[PDB]
Amino acid sequence: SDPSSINGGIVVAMTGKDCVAIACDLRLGSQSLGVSNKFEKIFHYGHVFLGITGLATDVTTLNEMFRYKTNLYKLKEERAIEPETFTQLVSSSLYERRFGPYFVGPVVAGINSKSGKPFIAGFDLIGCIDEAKDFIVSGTASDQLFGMCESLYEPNLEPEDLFETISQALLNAADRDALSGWGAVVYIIKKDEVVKRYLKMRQD
Amino acid sequence: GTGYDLSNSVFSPDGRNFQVEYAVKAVENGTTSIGIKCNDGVVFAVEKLITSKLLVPQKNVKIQVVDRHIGCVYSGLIPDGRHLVNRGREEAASFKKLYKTPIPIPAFADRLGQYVQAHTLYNSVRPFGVSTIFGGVDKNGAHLYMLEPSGSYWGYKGAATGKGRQSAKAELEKLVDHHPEGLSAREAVKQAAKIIYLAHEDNKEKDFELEISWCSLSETNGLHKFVKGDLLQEAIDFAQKEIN
Amino acid sequence: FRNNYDGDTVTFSPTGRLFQVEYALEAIKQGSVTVGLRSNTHAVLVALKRNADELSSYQKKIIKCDEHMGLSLAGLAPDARVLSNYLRQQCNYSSLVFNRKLAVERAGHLLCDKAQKNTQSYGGRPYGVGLLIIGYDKSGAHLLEFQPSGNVTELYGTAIGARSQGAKTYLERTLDTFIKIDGNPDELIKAGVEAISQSLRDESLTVDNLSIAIVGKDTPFTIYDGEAVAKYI
Amino acid sequence: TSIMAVTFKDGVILGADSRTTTGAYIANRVTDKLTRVHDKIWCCRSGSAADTQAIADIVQYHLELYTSQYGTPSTETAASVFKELCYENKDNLTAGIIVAGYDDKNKGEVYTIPLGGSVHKLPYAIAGSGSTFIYGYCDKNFRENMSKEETVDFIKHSLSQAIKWDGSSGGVIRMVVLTAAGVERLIFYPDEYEQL
Amino acid sequence: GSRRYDSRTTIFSPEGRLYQVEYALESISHAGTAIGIMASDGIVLAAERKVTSTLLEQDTSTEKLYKLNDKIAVAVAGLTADAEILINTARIHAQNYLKTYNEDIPVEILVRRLSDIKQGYTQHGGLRPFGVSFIYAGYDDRYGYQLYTSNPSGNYTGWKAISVGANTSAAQTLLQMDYKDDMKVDDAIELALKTLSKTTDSSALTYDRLEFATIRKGANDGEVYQKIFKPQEIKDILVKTGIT
Amino acid sequence: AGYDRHITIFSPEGRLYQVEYAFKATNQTNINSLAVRGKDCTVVISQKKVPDKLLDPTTVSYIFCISRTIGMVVNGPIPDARNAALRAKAEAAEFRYKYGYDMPCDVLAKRMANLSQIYTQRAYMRPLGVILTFVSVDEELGPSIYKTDPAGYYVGYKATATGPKQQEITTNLENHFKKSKIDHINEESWEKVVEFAITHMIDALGTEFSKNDLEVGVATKDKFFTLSAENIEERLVAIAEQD
Amino acid sequence: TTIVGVKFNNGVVIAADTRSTQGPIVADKNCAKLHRISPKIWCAGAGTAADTEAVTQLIGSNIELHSLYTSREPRVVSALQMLKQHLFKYQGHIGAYLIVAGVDPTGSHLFSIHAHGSTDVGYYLSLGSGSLAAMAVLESHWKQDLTKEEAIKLASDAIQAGIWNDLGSGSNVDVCVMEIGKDAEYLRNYLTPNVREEKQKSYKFPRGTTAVLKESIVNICD
Amino acid sequence: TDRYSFSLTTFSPSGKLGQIDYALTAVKQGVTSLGIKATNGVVIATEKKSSSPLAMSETLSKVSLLTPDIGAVYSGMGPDYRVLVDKSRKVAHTSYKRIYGEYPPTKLLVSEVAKIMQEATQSGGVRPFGVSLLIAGHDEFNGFSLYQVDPSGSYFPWKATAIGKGSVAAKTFLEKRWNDELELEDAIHIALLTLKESVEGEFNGDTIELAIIGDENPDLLGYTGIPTDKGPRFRKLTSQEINDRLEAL
Ligand SMILES: *[C@@](C)(CO)[C@](*)(O)[C@H](CC(C)C)NC(=O)[C@H](CCC(=O)N(C)C)NC(=O)[C@@H](NC(=O)CCCCC)C(C)C
Ligand SMILES: *[C@@](C)(CO)[C@](*)(O)[C@H](CC(C)C)NC(=O)[C@H](CCC(=O)N(C)C)NC(=O)[C@@H](NC(=O)CCCCC)C(C)C
Repeated sequence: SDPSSINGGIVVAMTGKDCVAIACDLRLGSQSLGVSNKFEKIFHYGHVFLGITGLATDVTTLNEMFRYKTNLYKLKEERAIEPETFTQLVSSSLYERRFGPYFVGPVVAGINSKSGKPFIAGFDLIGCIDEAKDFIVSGTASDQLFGMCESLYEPNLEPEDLFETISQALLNAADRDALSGWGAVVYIIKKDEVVKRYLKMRQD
Repeated sequence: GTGYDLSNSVFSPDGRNFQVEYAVKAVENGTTSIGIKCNDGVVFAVEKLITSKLLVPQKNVKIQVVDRHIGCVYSGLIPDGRHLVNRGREEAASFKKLYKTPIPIPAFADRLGQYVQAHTLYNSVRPFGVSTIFGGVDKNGAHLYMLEPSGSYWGYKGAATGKGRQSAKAELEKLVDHHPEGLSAREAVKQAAKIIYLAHEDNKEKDFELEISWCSLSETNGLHKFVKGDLLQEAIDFAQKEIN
Repeated sequence: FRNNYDGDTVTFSPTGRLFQVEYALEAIKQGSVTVGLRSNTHAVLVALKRNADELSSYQKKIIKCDEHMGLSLAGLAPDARVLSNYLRQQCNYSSLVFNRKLAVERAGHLLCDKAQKNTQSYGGRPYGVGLLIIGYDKSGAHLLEFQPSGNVTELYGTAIGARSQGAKTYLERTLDTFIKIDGNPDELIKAGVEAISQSLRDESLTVDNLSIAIVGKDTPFTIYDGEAVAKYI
Repeated sequence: TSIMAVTFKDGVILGADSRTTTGAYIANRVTDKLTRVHDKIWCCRSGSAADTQAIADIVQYHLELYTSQYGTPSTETAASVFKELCYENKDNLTAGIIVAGYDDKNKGEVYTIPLGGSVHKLPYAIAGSGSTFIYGYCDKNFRENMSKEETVDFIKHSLSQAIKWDGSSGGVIRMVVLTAAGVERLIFYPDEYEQL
Repeated sequence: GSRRYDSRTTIFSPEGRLYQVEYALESISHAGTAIGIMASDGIVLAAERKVTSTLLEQDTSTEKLYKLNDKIAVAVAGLTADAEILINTARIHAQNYLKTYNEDIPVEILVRRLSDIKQGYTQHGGLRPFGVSFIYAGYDDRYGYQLYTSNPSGNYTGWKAISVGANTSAAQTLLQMDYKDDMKVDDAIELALKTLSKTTDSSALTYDRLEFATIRKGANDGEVYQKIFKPQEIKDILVKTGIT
Repeated sequence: AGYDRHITIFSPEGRLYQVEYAFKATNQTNINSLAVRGKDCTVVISQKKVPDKLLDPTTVSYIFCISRTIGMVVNGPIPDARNAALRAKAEAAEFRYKYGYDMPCDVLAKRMANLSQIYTQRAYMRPLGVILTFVSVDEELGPSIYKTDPAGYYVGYKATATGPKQQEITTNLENHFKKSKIDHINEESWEKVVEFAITHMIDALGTEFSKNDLEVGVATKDKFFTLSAENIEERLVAIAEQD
Repeated sequence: TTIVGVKFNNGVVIAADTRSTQGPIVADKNCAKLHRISPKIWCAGAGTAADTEAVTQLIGSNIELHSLYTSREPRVVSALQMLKQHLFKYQGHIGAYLIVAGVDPTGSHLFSIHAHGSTDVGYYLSLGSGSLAAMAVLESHWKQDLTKEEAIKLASDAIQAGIWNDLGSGSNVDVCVMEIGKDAEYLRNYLTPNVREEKQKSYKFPRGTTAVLKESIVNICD
Repeated sequence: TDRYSFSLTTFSPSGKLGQIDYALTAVKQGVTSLGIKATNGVVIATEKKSSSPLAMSETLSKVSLLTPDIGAVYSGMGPDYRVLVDKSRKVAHTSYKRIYGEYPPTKLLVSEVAKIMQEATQSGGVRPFGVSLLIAGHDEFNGFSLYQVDPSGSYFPWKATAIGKGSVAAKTFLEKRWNDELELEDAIHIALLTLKESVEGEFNGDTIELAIIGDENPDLLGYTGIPTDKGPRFRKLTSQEINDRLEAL
C-alpha cells in the first residue's frame, strides 16, 4: 500500500576530517518475505556516490537513469560530475515527476575533486535538497537512524573512527526495524581512495 | 529576368504586389455598385445585368446583410464577395457573443480589413477579387465604407466601384457639393436609382434590374432593410424622369 | 501569355481571369446536353445520356438529393457525386435538426460557397461539373444553374452541355407558354423534350438514351428511364 | 464578505468590507474588494480570493484590448465579459461578482453575477455571506435617485449591520464613488460605523 | 505556391543516382583528410585540419575527433555543424542501449542506426543530406576491434584501413601498398602519419594541423582504453617517425 | 539565377532583395512624418493628404493609439499599417496582463522588430512594407522615440523623420541640435513643442499647411492622444504671430 | 514554517525560521526559506518545501530573461504576476505560500501569495504554521514610519514568536533587508538562539568494535 | 499555411552550400569586430556604426551579456544577432541552469548557439543566419576562452581574431602583437589599436563598444550575503572608461 514501505532498506551518510562515509543494508523483501540478501543501495558515478531507499524498481530505474545522465555529462563537459552539481541534477530530475513521483529517498555523498571539501546531501521523493554538515538518513528506519546519529555523532572524525560510528549507527537502527538488515555495507571515502566493507549483523 | 507577377506574397522591384493589382482588374470588370451616406443612415444600390428573359426578377439577390444593422454590396467576383460576408457574419456574431452589443461599423470594417490583408501575405492564397461597399447605423451615427482587394478601406461620403465607377463618382461629387448640410434618407434612395441608371451607359447593350437597400435610424429604425414594391417603383420612376 | 497563369487556381492573370476555373468550365461544354424548365406547379429536368460503345451503358445524369430536391449533371461525373452528396447532407441536416425541408435557394448558396473555397486555395483544383437543380420548397417551384466558379442563378429555364445554346434560345422563345403549364405534368415534360432536341445534331433520342425527372406540388422527386419514357419520343 | 453597489441621481457607489478569512482565522483585515477593470468601471468581489482575482485580471485585460480598438466600453459590455468567464467555467469557479460603472450617456448602472453565471441588471445589488442579514433593511430603505450624501449613508448603515451579524465580514468599510466628476475613494473605520 | 522553389532533394537522376547524395560527397572530397587503421592490438585514428592560422587555439580544440562512447570513437570529414547533430544522437543511442540491456552497445548496431538516420534524409522529408562522412573506431566482446565508414548515402562498410575526405583515392592506394595483418599498433601509427604526409596539400605536416587517437586495450590493465593525443604528444611522435 | 529575388533567401552578394523592395513600398503613400522630444513630452507630426473629395477626412489616419501611453505612426500602405497596429495593440495588452506593468516604448519596438526579422528569415511570410515609429513618455527613460523597419532593425532617436523627403527634415534637425547643444526641445508645455515640430516641417519641406494637411499625436505623462483639426488650427494661429 | 515581512520608511525586510519537517520529525535544522528572485527581489517560502524552491527558481529564471530582454531592473509586481498565474493554474496542487518583497525603480513593495494563487498587499505580513504566533507580535508592536533597525527588530521578534510557540517552527532566524538606494543584504543565520548544548559523554568507539566480514578496494579510474 | 517544409540550402554540383557561402559574404560586408585573450582575461570590441547623427548609440548594444561569465559580439546583420542573443540566453537556462543550478561552460553555450544556427541551414523554409559571432567567457574548470561561430554552425577556439570588413588586415596586426604572457590591460591596449585601422571617423568611447571577461565584480552583483556568489565576470566599459586609455594610447 505504501510504496516506501514494501521493499524496506536504509541508507546513512556521515562526514569527518577530510572524509565522508555512506552506508546501506542489503535487504530486499516484500512485506514479511525476505527475498534477497544481496540488494545493494549504494552506487557511484566517478567519485560521486549516491544511495537510494524506497520502492526498489524505482531505485533500479533511478540508478540506470543517473548513469545515463552522468555518462552524457562527462562526454560533453570532458570532466567527471561533482557532488554539488550532481545533487542539483538529482533534484530537477525528481521534481520533473512532481505529480507522479518516484517513491525514493536519495542520498548523495562524495568529495569535491577541486576544493577537497567533504559533501553530503539528502532528498525527499520530489527533490527537496536537504544539505547537512554532519549526517543524512533515509529509508524505513530513518527514525531509528536519526536518534542513533544525533547521539553517536561528533564532528572531525578520522577515517578509521568514522567507520566505527557509522556502522554502529546503522546496525542498532536496523535491529529495531523489521524491514531493514540482512547484511550491510559501508563505504569509507577519502580524496584519493575509497574503501568498501561488509558488516556482520543479525540475520533475522 | 522578372516573373514578379506569378506569386502572391512577392514584392516587385518598385514595391508592389502585382497579384493584388491583377485582382483589381477582376473588380473593374464586375458590375457597378455604390453607397450613399446620409444625415441619419446609409443607402446601398446595385446593377443586375439581365442576360436572358429567363432570369427570374427580384430573385437573384446581391446585397447581403451582416447581423441586423450592417449591409454589404460588392463588385467583382460574386463567390468571393459571398465568402467575405460569411466571414463578416461570423465576425459580427463572435463580437455580439463576447461584448453583448452589436458590432460597431468601424470595428466591423477593420475585421474585414484584417482578413483581406491576410490574403496578400502568403503565396498559398489568392487575393480577393472584390471591392466591397458596406456600412450601417451604430451607437454614434451612420458609417459608410469601401474595401479594396489590398485590404485598404476608408470612410466615405459616397462610394462607388465596378464597371461604371467613373460615371458614379462624378455624379456623387456633385451631391456632396449641392447638399453640404447632409442629405435625407428618403432622398438618397431616389438619388441612388439615378446613379445606377446613369452608370449603365458603360454597358447599355444589355437590359438590367435594380436592387436597393437602406439602413436609417429614423426610417428603418436602424436596421438593414431592402427596398420593396412602392418605394422601389418610386425610385425607378425618378431615374426615368431624370434620364429624360 | 496564358502559359504562365494557368498552373493553379491561386494565380490571377494580368487581365484578371482565373484560367483553371475557365478550363473547368470547358469540361462542361464537352459534356452531354441537359435542360431545366419550370411552371408554378412543377419543375422539370430532361437529360441526354452519353454512352461509350453500343456495348456500354448510358451513364446517368440525374441524382436525387431529397424528397423535394435533386439535380442534373454535365461534366465530370465523380465531381457530381461529391457535390450531390453534400447537398444530400445539407438537406439531411436541415431535416434532423430543424425538421425543415432545406429551401432550394439556400441549396445554391451552399453549393456556391463550397465551390468557391476550391478557387482560392493552393493545391485544390476547381470542380469540373455544372449542375441544374430543381426543387419545390415553401415558395413554389424553382430551378437553379450551377457553374464551378461559384455563380448560381435562379431561372425559369436553362440548358448546359454540348450545343446547349440551341435549347436555350428555344426556352427563351417559348417563355409565355411553358411557365403557364400549371397542373399538367405531361405538357411540361413534353415541353422539355422539345427543348433538348434543339441541341441534338447526330443522333435521335432513344428509349435507353433519354432521362427525365420531375418534382412539384403533388409530385415528389422521381427518376424516369427505359420504357417509362417511351411516350415522350 | 459583505458587498454592495448602488445607483443614484449623479452616478453609482460601490461598497465592501475588508475581511478575508480561512475558516475562522482572519487572513487579511484591510482587503480591497473593490477592483478597477476600467477607468470608470469597477467590480465587487465575493467568493474565492484566488478565483475573483484571476477573473478580474482577465476582464481588465479584455477591456484594455477593447479600448485600444473600439474606445470606451459600456458597463453592459464589462458585464458580458464577466458573465462569459463565470458561466462558461461555472464548474471550476466559486465567484459572485457585482459589476458597477458610470457612463456619461447611461449615468449609473449595476449588474450582478451570482454563482450560476447569470446576469441581472438592478438599481442596487447586495452580495456576499453578510448580505443575507441586510435584505430586509435594504428593501425598506432604498429609494431611486438619492443624493451622494444619502447613498453613502445607505451603504454605511447596511454594511455595518452585515458586519455586525456576519462573522465573515468586518474590518473597515471601503467605498468607491463613480460620477462624471471622476473617481472617489472613501474609508470608514470601526469606531465610526459600529456606533450607528 | 511553394512548388516553384522546391529543389526536390530526394529524387533520382535519369541515371539512377541521388543528386544531393552525390553533390554532398563532392563536398566531402574537399574537406580535411581522415585516416583509420586497425591493428591486431588496437586501432588508430588520425586527421588533418584544413590550414588555419597560428592564432588558432590547439589545446581546447577537438574538431575532427570525437568520443561517442566509453569504447567507440569517430573521425569526421565534412561540415562540423552537421556532424555534431549526428554525434549527439549517436551518444544518446548508446546510452539508451546501455539503459536497456545493461551492456555497452556493439559497434555495428551504433553504426547502423546513424547510417539509417542518414538514409532517411535520402528518401523522405525533402531536406538536404548531412554533408558528413564518418570513420568509426570501437571495441566489443563479439568482434573485438572494428573499423567502419559511413557516408551521406546511408551506406556503411567495414575496413582494415580506410580514409575519408580529400585525396582518398591517393591515400587508399598507399595503404593498400603498406598495410599487413600482423601489424602492431605502433606500426599502424607510423603508416597513418606517412600516408597523410604524402597526400598533404600544404607545405609541411606539423603538429598544430594534426589530431590523433588510439582505442588500444591495455597490455597490463587488460581492458579497453581510449586516448586522444594532446598537442605535446603529437609533437613528440612526429619527431620519432622522422618529420620533425 | 532568378528566384533569389522572390523569397527571403540570400543573393550571391549576400543581400535580401525582398527586404530591399519592402523599403521601397513604405514610400507609396507619399507622406512625410517627423518626431521630436520635449522636456517631458513627445510629438509626432505626419502629413495628412486626402486627395479624394468623397472620403471622410477623419477616417484617413496613419497615427495609432497602441496603448494609454504608447502611440505609433506608420510610413507605408494602410492595410499593412493596420496589420502592424492590431498586433502592437494585442502585444501591448498581453504584456500588461502577463507582467503587471505597462509595456515600455523600447520594449514594444524590440518585439515588433523581432517579429519583422522573422519574416526576413522564414519564406512563407512576406515582410510588411511599413516603417513604424513609436512614441511615449516612458516612466524610466522619459520622452522616447523608437523606429522599426522591414529589415527588423530598431534604434532610439533624439528626433527622427520618415518618408520620401526624409533627408530634408533630417538635415534641418541635425543642424538645430548642433546649434542648441542639448538633445531635446527645451520647452515646458507640449503646446509649444507641437508648434516647434510644425515650424521645422514647414521650413524643411518648404510648404505651408492648413488644419487639414496635418495630423498630430502627443505623448505626455501617462497619456498619448491625437489632436483634432481644431487643436491644430489653434496651434497654427500661434505660429503665424511670431514670424 | 514561520515567515514574516515588514515595511519600513526606506524599504522592506523579510525573515524566516530554519526548521524543515517531515511529519513530527525535523528533516533539516538549518534550511534557507529565503529565495533570490533577482538581486533586489527576495522571497520567503512556506508550505511544500520543493514546491516553494521550484516555483521560486522558475520565476527567478524567467525574471532574469525578462530583465535582459527589456534592459530594465525587474519589478516586484512582475514576479508577483508570474507566480500567482502559475500557482492559480495548478489550482493549489503546488502548495507554495510566498511572501514576496523588494525594491525597484518604482519604489518598495511587500506582497503575499497563497497556493491557490490569491495575493494580498500590506505593511506587515506572515504565513506558515507559525503565522498566528508571529501576527500576534506584529499586531502588538507595529507602528507607521519604522526605521530600518526597528523593522529588523520587529520581524526578528515575530519569527521568534513562531520558534518558541509553534512546533512547526524552530532553530535559527534568517533575515534579508532590501533598501531603496542600496544593494539588498542577506543575513543568513541572523540569530542562533538554539545552539545544542555540549554532550555529556563521548561515543567514539574503541577501534575494532564492529565485526567485519569482507574487505575490498573500490575503483574510480579510467 | 507554411508550404515550405523543404530545405532552402541545398548542395550545388560543385559541393558548395550556396546559402551559407552567401551568408558569409554578408558577414564580410558588416562592421569589423575582434577578440583577444590574455592570461587573466578576455576582451571583445567592435565599432558602433551609426545609422543617423540623430540616432542614440546607447540604445543599440552590439556587445551583449549572455551569462554573468559569458559575452557576445558580432559582424554582419544586426537583427539576426539580436534574436540569436535572445535564444542564446534562453537556451542557457532551459538546457543547463534549470538542470544543474549553475551556468553553462563557455564551450557548451557556444555549442548550443552553433546548433541553433545549423538548424537554419537544414530546416524547411529558412535561410541561414547572416552573422558570425565572437563569444568570450570564463568557467571554473576551463579558464578563459574565445570562440568564433560561423553561419554554417561551425566553431573554432581563438587566442585572438577579428571578423567582418578589415578582418584580414586586423588578423595580420594581431599576429604581430599577441603572446602567451599578456595581461588583460595589454590586451585592451592592442584591441584599441587594432580597431583604429578599421575606423575612419570619430574614435572615442561614443563610437566604440568594448567589454571584458575578467575578475569577479562584487559590486555589480546587486546583493551581499552568499559567500559563494562573487559577481559577474562580464563587464561592459563606459564611454568614459574607454577615453581614459585613449588619452595615453
Ligand atoms: C467573505 C470573507 C466571506 O467568504 C468574502 O466572500 C471573501 C471574498 C474576498 C474577495 C476574498 N472570501 C474569502 O475571504 C474566502 C472565503 C472562502 C471561500 O469563499 N472559498 C470558496 C474558498 N477565503 C479565501 O478565498 C482564502 N482561500 C481559501 O482557500 C479559503 C480556505 C478555506 C479552508 C479550506 C484566501 C483569502 C486565502
Ligand atoms: C513549516 C516547517 C511548516 O511545516 C514550513 O512550512 C516548511 C517549509 C520549508 C520550505 C521547509 N514546510 C515543511 O517543511 C513541509 C511540511 C510538510 C507539509 O507541508 N505537509 C503537511 C505535507 N515539509 C516538506 O516539504 C517535506 N516534504 C515532504 O514531506 C514530502 C511532501 C510530498 C508532497 C507530495 C520536506 C521538508 C522533506
